[PDB]
Amino acid sequence: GAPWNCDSCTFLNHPALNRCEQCEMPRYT
Amino acid sequence: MQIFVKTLTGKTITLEVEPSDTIENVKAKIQDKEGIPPDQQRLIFAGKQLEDGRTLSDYNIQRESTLHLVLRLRGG
Amino acid sequence: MQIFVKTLTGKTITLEVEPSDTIENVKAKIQDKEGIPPDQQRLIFAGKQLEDGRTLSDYNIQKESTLHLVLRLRGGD
Ligand SMILES: [Zn+2]
Repeated sequence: GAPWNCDSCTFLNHPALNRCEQCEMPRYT
Repeated sequence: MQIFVKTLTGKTITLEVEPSDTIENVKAKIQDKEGIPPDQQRLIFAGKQLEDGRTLSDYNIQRESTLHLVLRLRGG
Repeated sequence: MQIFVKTLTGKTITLEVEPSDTIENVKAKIQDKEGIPPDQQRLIFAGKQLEDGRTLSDYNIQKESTLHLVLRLRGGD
């Protein structure tokens, strides 16, 4: 799917990643 | 102008800045408040990691914006 | 120059690369060290997939940067 913003730090992450590249938070809760 | 810097632990740092301030200048202001060396700081805004060398204006960071502070191990 | 790659297992490996090494050479080093064929590698840095025909400096990858390895596809060129 689409690049996604981390809920915590806003980093715009690649859709192939399940955790934020910057702060390691999971995409969903 | 004022901007805000939010830590991952949910604290908000208030900073006095100008659009012409570099990202390094902003990190120095965060060091003044938080004791964190600039080399241990990553700033994120509107999805992007802010690069040393550029200015707030380079990223269209306006008054009252919130940046996010993410810590890193100092690069060797 | 040392860079880090977060591998499929969650371990991290270190690579010794040229400061402007080609992405293809980086994938070749990952194949040798981790065993993944370059065709099956997808490398992510700063939210971006790394492309063959580019170099590390095209992505502002510097010493002790961390790349993330993911299975190709389903991106996936
Ligand atoms: Zn994050």
